[PDB]
Amino acid sequence: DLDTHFTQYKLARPYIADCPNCGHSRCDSPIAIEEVRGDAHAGVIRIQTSAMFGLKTDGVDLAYMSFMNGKTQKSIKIDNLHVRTSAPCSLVSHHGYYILAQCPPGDTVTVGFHDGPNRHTCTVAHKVEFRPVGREKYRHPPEHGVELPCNRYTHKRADQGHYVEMHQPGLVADHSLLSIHSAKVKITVPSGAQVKYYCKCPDVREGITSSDHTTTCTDVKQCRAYLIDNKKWVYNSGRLPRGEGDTFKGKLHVPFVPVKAKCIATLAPEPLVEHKHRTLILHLHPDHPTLLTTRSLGSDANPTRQWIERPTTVNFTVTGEGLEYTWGNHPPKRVWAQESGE
Amino acid sequence: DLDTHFTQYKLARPYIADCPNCGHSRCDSPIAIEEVRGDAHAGVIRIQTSAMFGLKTDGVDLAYMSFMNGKTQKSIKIDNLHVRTSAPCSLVSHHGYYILAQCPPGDTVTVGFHDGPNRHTCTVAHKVEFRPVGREKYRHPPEHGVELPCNRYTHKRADQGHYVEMHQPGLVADHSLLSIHSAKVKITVPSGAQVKYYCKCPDVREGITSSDHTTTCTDVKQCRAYLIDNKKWVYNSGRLPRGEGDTFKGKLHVPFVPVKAKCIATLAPEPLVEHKHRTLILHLHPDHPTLLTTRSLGSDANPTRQWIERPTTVNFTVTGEGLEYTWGNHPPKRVWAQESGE
Amino acid sequence: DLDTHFTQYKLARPYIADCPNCGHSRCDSPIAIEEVRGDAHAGVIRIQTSAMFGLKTDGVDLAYMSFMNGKTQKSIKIDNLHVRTSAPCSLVSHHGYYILAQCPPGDTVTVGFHDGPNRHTCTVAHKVEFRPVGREKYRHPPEHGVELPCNRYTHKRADQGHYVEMHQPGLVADHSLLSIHSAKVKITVPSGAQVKYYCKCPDVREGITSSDHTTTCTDVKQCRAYLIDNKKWVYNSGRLPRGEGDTFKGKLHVPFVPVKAKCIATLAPEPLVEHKHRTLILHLHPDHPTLLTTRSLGSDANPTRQWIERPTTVNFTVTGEGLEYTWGNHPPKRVWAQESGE
Amino acid sequence: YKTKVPSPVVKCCGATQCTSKPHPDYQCQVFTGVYPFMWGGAYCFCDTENTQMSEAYVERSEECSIDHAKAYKVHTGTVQAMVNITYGSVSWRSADVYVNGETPAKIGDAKLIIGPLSSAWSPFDNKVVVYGHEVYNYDFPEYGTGKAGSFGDLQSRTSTSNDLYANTNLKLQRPQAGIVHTPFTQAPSGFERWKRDKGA
Repeated sequence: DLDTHFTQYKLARPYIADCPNCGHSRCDSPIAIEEVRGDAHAGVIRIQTSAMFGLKTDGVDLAYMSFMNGKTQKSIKIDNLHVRTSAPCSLVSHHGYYILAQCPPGDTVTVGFHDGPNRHTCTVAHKVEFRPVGREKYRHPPEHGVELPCNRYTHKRADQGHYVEMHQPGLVADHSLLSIHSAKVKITVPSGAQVKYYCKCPDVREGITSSDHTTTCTDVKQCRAYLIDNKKWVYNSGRLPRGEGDTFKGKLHVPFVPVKAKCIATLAPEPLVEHKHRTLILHLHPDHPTLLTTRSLGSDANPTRQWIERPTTVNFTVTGEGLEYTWGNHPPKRVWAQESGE
Repeated sequence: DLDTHFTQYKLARPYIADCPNCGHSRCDSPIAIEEVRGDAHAGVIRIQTSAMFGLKTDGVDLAYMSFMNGKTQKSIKIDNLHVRTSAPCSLVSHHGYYILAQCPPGDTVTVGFHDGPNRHTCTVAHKVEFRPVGREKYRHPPEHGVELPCNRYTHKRADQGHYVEMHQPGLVADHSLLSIHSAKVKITVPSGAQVKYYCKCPDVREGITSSDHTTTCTDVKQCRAYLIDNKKWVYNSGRLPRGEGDTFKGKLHVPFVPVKAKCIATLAPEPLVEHKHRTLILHLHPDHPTLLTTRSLGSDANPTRQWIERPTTVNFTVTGEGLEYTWGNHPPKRVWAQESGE
Repeated sequence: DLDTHFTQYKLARPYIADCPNCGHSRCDSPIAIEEVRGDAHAGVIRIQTSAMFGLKTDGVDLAYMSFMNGKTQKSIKIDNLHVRTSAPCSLVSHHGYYILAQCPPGDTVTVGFHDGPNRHTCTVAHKVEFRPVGREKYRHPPEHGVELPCNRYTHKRADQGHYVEMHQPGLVADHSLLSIHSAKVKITVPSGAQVKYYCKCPDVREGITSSDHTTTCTDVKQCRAYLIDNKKWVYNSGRLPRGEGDTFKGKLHVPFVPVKAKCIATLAPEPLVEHKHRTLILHLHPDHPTLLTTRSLGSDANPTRQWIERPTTVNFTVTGEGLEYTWGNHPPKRVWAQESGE
Repeated sequence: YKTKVPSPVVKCCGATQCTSKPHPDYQCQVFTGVYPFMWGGAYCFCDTENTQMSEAYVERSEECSIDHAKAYKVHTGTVQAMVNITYGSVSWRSADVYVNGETPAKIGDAKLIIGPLSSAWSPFDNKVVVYGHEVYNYDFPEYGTGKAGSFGDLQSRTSTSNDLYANTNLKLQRPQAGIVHTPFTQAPSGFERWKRDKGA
């Protein structure tokens, strides 16, 4: 059932916005990255391109690829997507404007497909990290260890847990329109779309027309090449110009809700328990920085906290009634230290 | 002479195991990475894929590429291998299951080729570093500097210095076998291979057969789709199920022995020697963290050690008989400081 | 006007030198990297390849690609250039031997195109950083913030602000010449070029000739395969052998002059001003390490400096007459703190 | 938070006065002096009368529903227990009980009255923050007040509550060099910190 979210698919178009460091510098990429969310734990980021990949223009195959080239879409194959950061990421799934991808940490986020003639990427700043949930501060999820309640995004699309406003596009520039009528500047239209037109000189002042000419002005560089083409709504990017007329409809879901997955998760190597008189020597040797902590169960709590990444023999003045001990997200231990001094 | 290690080539197959974070999550990649060894110095790691690239199935061209697709190999071209880490690595050479590649440091290791229809990579955790041998703590090998005895792996294959056990595979699952005989679950065979079969119900209990049917059970999901196909041995991966019958033969070499290459290696910029009365002021200015150290040659040694990465004017109370001075792996200097106080 | 620097184009050739870690090790790449300059601020490095890309051999299209293959050029398309560092860089522009590219920081620099049959890259060590100009120590240029006078290289070529000496090449080896005349070692010539020849034995001692034979010696490995081919000058690389004859002419400009561009530049988030009695509490929360500093305007200056990257509530004993306050390259503030103790 | 920016207005020749919409922390600031490059170079033909009205409000993340700290004013209440008694020859009752010293629980056959205990130390403090499973006896500032960057920059009564308090110090800045975008200058949340500069 890839055919349950024609809310977005039929009605939304691949938006195009201003990528900030688009290979060279600020281009206008269709895959302009907004709303980077390195807020989960599972090595995953949910991203929004302004491009709406997924099904085609019409009806088929999530795994195809529709961005904007020109005023027009290009609903073709996804062949060579690349999200990346400090390292190349791993795609997880796309739906709508939105992609989920398993990334490592990275100061930035750097996205891009390959149309085939050109690289045509888009890149952005965003502070990314991946702490796993647990008192172990890994840099990456392992193959083993305990499972425990992480925060993470779904693989799936059949999703309604939230919805973001997606009303119309405003106009857009297209000076490919403003040709010349052999002495006058000549506007045309896409398909009968609504072209909003006048020039610095006095001539036609609104523009809701088929292909007009321009009686007064001559220069292409002093005219209103506009495309009110609101047959398909958009995401309400900050890098969108408002459609000044109205808040049109187009409430549209988000696929990648943050969910309470139990990540395959961390585990720190077991401790070396060593006895002394009402005292735990613990030669200790972790894999990664591990937050150890305890609770001397007297009404005097006297707890301790310390991230341990360097192997360290530590000590704990255990009392008569007991202490507990938390080697990372490994479960909490407990200890009777009554006498040992005879 | 690429034709001197048919020990492995003829007799070993491209093993398939469970990659831990195979793009999405734990897949079963043929290039499942075990035994990462970032233990040398030369920017190099020796890796074992479970896949046996090298010659083809039969006899030709190390630079071809045989992994497992299905129960079957696919002995084709190596076209687009990618080992990588924090950055993309550089291949050095492959032989057998095993590849050598020049990598930078990286928290992880991340491997993958491109079959052509799919990326089909495999990735793993492993703490990697590259200290060069020397009192300079670079991050990378330079173009120049002194040569000195590093540890490093070879380019070559004509290698016997060690050998790892490589006995049979255990069985493997293949539920493509367990079709349906229009009401009964229907097993088949690869080529007359040995299929080990029964279902939760009571029917045929061993399975050493051609294509059988199943009288009793019906569901594919309650039957033993097994492939005892021990015509070619494997690497004894931890991610292998034991061949329960026996420790078959198949002692098989390792190509990439660690050898005593003299790496092109480090060198720290020369010091600025400055005289004082029985005292060396040394304005100093390295490229990278350099372990400086000395030996006041009296029977009172009074040595000093300090990694220097930040440029620092230091001091050394030289005695009457002498001191020596070690600006990184630059050779040790020596100094007469008799009087200068007249 | 790409046709205003035939100083270099007509008269200089794509030089070939010894790359230091050319994929495997020290090759001789035409794109051998000298003079890395990570000395500007704008994420940019100016590089010199020994290869002279730009126009072709003759007259057309900066965006084509002429390196040396053989003794010969190969003036073809630029299709798949890659400068890179810790991450892949962004090209800015090429002119002559020289390329400008927007890079991130990196311990090294790593360059390479793709001829099409081979990767054929070149790599080098060079300490790179990009501080933006400002009291903010970013790692990367943002989209917004104040503009202020950075140092940076141009996009353009119409440039004369400096010129580097570019006189002739010395000879080069080419043992493809030294064939065998069925018993004698046989030298040939490119196009009538000047081949400088003799062998360890006694035979022809200079060599300024067409295709000669060798009466005396026989082995290719004891002869002078040389190419005095000084019809086109070169860059005076350190990895060039001197043309022993003379300092020929060939003074040739540099395109990428460092210029006083105002980079789109940094800005740190505004402070939280909090009043106290002759005291500024300032809860503060930057994006990146920000050098804060002040000047108590008494003739007692009593200034302060501290890079702040961690959010910190700070304090400043303001005096009666005033203090000033510099939240990064955000403009300097000023403050009247007269009484508040009533 | 999530600075879910509504898409700015761009009037091409003349001003567009903004109004203070009732969105939580509805930051909006008119801007002039643009020349917005949008896919065809600029599109508004003026050069200073080109106006750009940026607006941004604060909104609960999608994680707010699920990954969210949670404050409480905590009073004392009433303690419980699944007291087993493998009594006498009865040999079994595993019953849930109370502490208040007149409550029986006739589960099994015996009637049993417990407490009130003398040890009234509620380990919870008066004010508590709660997160998933890690409970913090934290003096959360309050609803309606939390300083931006500090804990509780976003303060929603519940997840459903459309109203909230968003002191995020959200300050829009003008977009650069005649290009369409929305500088939102903002403190990352006091929920972002409180997850890696927290207490135990």
